[PDB]
Amino acid sequence: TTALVCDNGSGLVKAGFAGDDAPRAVFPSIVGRPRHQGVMVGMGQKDSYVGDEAQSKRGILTLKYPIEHGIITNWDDMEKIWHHTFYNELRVAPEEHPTLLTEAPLNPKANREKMTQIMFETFNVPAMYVAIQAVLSLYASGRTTGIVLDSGDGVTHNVPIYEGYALPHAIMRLDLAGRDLTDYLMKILTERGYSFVTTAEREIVRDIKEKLCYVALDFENEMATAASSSSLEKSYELPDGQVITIGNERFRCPETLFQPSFIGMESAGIHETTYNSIMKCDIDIRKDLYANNVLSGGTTMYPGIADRMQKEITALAPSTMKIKIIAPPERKYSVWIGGSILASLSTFQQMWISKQEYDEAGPSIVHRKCF
Amino acid sequence: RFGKFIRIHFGATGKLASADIETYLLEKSRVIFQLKAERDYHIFYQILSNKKPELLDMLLITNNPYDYAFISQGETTVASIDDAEELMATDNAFDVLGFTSEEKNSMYKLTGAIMHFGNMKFKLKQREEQAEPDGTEEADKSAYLMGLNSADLLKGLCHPRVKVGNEYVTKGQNVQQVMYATGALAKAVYEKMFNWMVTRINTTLETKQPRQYFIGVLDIAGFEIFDFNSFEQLCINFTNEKLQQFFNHHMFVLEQEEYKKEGIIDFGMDLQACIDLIEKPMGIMSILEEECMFPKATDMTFKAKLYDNHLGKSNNFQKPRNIKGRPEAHFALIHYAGTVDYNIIGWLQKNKDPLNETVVDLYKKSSLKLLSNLFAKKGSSFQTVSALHRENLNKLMTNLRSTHPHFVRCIIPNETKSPGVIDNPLVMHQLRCNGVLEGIRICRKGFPNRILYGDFRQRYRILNPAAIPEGQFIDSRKGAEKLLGSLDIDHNQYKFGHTKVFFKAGLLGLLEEMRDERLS
Amino acid sequence: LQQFFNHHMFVLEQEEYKKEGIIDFGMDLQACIDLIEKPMGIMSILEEECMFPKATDMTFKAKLYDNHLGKSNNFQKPRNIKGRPEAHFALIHYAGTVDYNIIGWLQKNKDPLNETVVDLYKKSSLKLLSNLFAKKGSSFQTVSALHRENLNKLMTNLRSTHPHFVRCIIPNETKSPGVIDNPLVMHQLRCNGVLEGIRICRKGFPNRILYGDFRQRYRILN
Ligand SMILES: Nc1ncnc2c1ncn2[C@@H]1O[C@H](COP(=O)(O)OP(=O)(O)O)[C@@H](O)[C@H]1O
Ligand SMILES: [Mg+2]
Repeated sequence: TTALVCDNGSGLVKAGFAGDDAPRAVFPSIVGRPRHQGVMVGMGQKDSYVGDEAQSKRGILTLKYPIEHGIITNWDDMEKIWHHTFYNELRVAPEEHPTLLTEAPLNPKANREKMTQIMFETFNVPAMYVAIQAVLSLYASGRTTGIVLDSGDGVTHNVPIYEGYALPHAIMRLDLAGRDLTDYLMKILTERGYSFVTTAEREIVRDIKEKLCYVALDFENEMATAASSSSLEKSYELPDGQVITIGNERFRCPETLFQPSFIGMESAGIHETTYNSIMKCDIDIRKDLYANNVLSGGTTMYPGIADRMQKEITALAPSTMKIKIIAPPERKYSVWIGGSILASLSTFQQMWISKQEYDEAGPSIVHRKCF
Repeated sequence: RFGKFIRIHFGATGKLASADIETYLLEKSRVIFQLKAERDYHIFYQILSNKKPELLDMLLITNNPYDYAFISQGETTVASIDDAEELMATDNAFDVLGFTSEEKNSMYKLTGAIMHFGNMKFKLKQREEQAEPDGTEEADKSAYLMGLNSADLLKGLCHPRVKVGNEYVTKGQNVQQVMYATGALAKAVYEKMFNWMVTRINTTLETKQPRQYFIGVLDIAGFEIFDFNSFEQLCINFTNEKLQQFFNHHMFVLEQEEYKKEGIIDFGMDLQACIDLIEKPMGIMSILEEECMFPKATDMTFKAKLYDNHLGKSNNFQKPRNIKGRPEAHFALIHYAGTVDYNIIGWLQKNKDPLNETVVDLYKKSSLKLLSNLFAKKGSSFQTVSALHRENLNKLMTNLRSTHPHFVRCIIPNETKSPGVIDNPLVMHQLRCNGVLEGIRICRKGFPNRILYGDFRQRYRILNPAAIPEGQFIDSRKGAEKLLGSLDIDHNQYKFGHTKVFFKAGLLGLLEEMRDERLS
Repeated sequence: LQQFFNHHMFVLEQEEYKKEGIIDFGMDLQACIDLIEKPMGIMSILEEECMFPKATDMTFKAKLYDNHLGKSNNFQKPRNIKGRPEAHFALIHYAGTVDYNIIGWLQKNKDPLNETVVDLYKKSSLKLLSNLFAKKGSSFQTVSALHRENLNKLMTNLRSTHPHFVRCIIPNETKSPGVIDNPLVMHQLRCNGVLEGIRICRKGFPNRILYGDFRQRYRILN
């Protein structure tokens, strides 16, 4: 048989078979109810638009994300996301297919257990597994060691692994991620004059975020440049017209990753929670972690975050120590691709939570010897 | 290295119609990885020969097997073979056959197109991982030889573009994965070219008579046991292992048919465990396949994992004894030939077949034969020589389970084409390597002594007769029951039937030790 | 036509059973016709599906699944066995589960009779002048609608008569002696409706034996 390496995601959902390069089904995890009435009779529109079908009908929908910050907050939506994932995007019944889910570190126990209940009871998967979203991005990156920075769309967690042993205590989890950056770019495009309050244009400004934004190498020098020069004023075409010219709001959205004091987050940036995650480890394995710092996640695909990250983490580390960042150009899907390595291993066959192993011990089987 | 399969197709009532060939298991690693006591396929050596200078001007070849990286890991040449004789074979077969004259240029274009792949450096970028070719002289010569573009080949090898959802994204690579790509494309295009050539010869060999119900004849390499059993040798050994597995079941159905006619565990199980060690998941081919997928798994880690999974867990798997100064032995499998060691070192490099997809697209775009040659998914980036060995061997099996075998063995006397100076180590070794001693010993577990009742009375009534000679006055079943009722032989030694009587291996010499007491 | 057979058997079997003193069978077929003939049925949904501005065949299957998946017992999801190309909905007729392919029904359903070209057909000097010589559907009359009307006219022609059925089957592909291939006869057993009239009489009493016939042969029993 073949195992499906699913990925719940937080703004995109990717699902493909174990044994592929890239996932066969990548779409945003949205569920839209239609707000307006519909005067045309006999149209037969559904009560719930899910997935990429709801990305083409955005101006009529109330788009909702069932995964706010890692956690699933509405399970009746997430069941529709999975049902649309298996039946429409992949067109395979999960009765004869194992399923690899990927859940972030430090989630609630009830989230992982409830996810296992929804997989075994409703979909009747024969054997599913729940794997940690930062370790798979260490499989795909081809490193046995090194702190990995999985800055997802939903949540940003800085897991260290040395010689295949993850360090549980040093794992740092930060709520600030791509969703909150998109909310901050909604906050600072109002500073220019372009209002975005409706969630349907949440997908518009995020697309701005995909194209225009970049992590600047310095901040006060680039704020000294964009306030006087006009070389950074880059325009963008909305889907109706009224092209907008973003100047200093371009490198100011992704800087909130490195200055969480912009949005009132107490913590340090992910250039220092990486350093506090390395200093939390023992003082002899740090040398491989400073060399093997991995970046993954969609939020890490800004142009120039690998140089600003290296500049700040070099400014915090001892200067006699080599700093290297392994960031292959598939940063976004690296959580999936190692999953396609994970379920394809023959030694992983013992790791599946079987249904016979499930029904004997209920939903709390996930935190036992099988993970 | 490969297997032949010549179907002489017939008509409806046994009239010779046609013939076709479909060759199996052309060895990819043989193209790329050559042992120093081994050689490549002959075509590269033919072009390296000065027999035809127009190919040497044509293919930009430096007249030297030692120079090229594919042809220097192994042996350049040995005795009793001549490279110009090899080209003398190929230009004779290439001058006249069913094809046209341009493909004679094209096959050589593809072989010399393989040759310029591996010499490329693919230097790592500074403070990066993506391997950039800066030494681009030899892959430029390749791109002139194939017909591909010069820059597009280098960008495609350096940055393979894949399809995610709807939109393409590129990945990077490191120097290692791009070396496995530039070997993997060469072994893939060589095996697909050779299978293509088998179809091109098939176009000549097929005649328009109605082809029905073939009596086809397969040839294959022998189950060979060297001092350097490697994954190449595993690709021979498990193939002939599965063929022997078909023999054991095929003997068992026939022996079952005679024993059910006469009224008197399966033998394939005797081999099955070894295939259980090799074919099944959590088996040595599977552990070798998944061992590649890890980030930092070397061959020492692979042997550590095999010892973790199978040392004592499976009865076939056992630690290798090294006798007489073998160089190194890492695990031993007692096959049907016996304890057979293996060498782990270098299996992870030769197992890989990452088919670089965008370079296959550029292979399609090039104006050559290759446009016609290279025209739930599985393993776009992780497909291995063991996996295609598994699939091709299963396809040969399901081709073979639809037929009815008639085995032929064939052995060499010794090194010299000679009169009776046969050297018994060679015949004793090819006794076990051909599986002959296995079918010798499988029939011994039943009753091989198949003697007819009147045949037991015309020859072995002399052993313990009555006071009267033979005469043919008692029915031969009772005429042998009269014999065995006075031979002082217990019931567990023989089994009585209807048409014949059978005896255990070790009784028709007991039918003469007391007969020589009668003939004393 | 099979619906006319079930009622026509039921009146005759009713006549013998009322002579001897001993649900209708057409209802056994009626639900399928209920799925097809009645409004909010598959022919009606196919007819009104054309009238929408942007209704493709995928929208039509979405509407059929909206209206009849579970609502009607005949309508059911199509299983695909043995590599059929594509199956979009299945109706268990009297022959059993019968799949269908939606794709392209909206193009072939339409019959917009262009009126001024029919006027020019009248004006032309040919046979067509004699051929083509509350209103309904000037621009929207469909093949399903004229099928419905012609089938109803054949029905009211047929309800004014008294049937006497003849079945007729082919042995196999070859005009041949006794090499009859049983898949063909088992398939045309159900496709001709023969197995239906076989099984409809089984729900009553088919064993019609006379008393003296029960005594000349089966008094031997006891
Ligand atoms: N090329 C890009 N440049 C900048 N930001 C990007 C880019 N691609 C994606 N993003 C941002 O990253 C997020 C999507 O990344 P992804 O890793 O798929 O998230 P998730 O893992 O939660 O699905 C979005 O918020 C998106 O705006
Ligand atoms: Mg992610």
